[PDB]
Amino acid sequence: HWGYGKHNGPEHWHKDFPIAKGERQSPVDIDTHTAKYDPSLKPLSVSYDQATSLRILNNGHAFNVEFDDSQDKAVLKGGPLDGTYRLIQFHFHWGSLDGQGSEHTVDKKKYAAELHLVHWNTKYGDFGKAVQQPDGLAVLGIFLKVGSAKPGLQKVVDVLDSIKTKGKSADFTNFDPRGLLPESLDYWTYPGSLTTPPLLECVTWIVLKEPISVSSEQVLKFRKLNFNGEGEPEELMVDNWRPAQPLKNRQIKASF
Ligand SMILES: NS(=O)(=O)c1ccc(S(=O)(=O)NCc2cccs2)s1
Ligand SMILES: [Hg+2]
Ligand SMILES: [Zn+2]
Repeated sequence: HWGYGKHNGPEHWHKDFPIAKGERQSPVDIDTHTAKYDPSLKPLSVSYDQATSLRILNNGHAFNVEFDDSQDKAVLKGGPLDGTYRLIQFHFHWGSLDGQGSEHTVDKKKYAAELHLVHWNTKYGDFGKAVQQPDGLAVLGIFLKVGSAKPGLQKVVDVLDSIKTKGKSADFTNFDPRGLLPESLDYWTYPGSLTTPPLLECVTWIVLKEPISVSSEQVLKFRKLNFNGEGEPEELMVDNWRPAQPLKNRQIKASF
């Protein structure tokens, strides 16, 4: 079924998921000169103080680090949001070369990878009811550029050998997601969708202005991962990013 190759990659997704062609799809190009600075946007409140990670899993499209979301332990509030959104997981999208890999672009510039911290609106009781709502999800997106090592990222990089193929998981407790944040929390925000099937239009995107840098050896490890399951022919998990979609009647507000 879907994936990222020539035969099953994003330009075919519309045949099984018609909403691919919809009105509020992500990612988009952020044109900085056309973004509306909006001084009513409150500051973001990221409270990742009591976050509990549980495991890391290769799901055949990316690796995800899952968090215990049965209590308000790691939450996002403020900014463009109303209500509290709980952290349930984070994943990355990366490229086969350092000059591509982000999903969102800034003035058409692509970064090496993009981190998504996925949150769901607690108003709706669980993630499953939240993906049935226009304001059910908030994804915090962070660009990664190649440069110095991000020390807080190393823990994730060392375990990737344990989960090389589709379906494997490892326990991954006590990981603190605060080590992945930039100094500045300035952002752009617009309404969009998930960037992989089912491509539901449930998401308030918050894309941070400031990138974090990781070294080439760190993003290099991402590329050694596999799309295939164990014992199937190896396909390297590289280029698992969707192309920018038409913004069509949406405006990107900027907090700066
Ligand atoms: N790239 S992204 O951040 O926009 C995401 C892609 C998929 C995401 S999900 O795993 O949280 N939901 C996928 C679903 C699972 C069950 C019902 S929909 S978040
Ligand atoms: Hg929705
Ligand atoms: Zn994503």
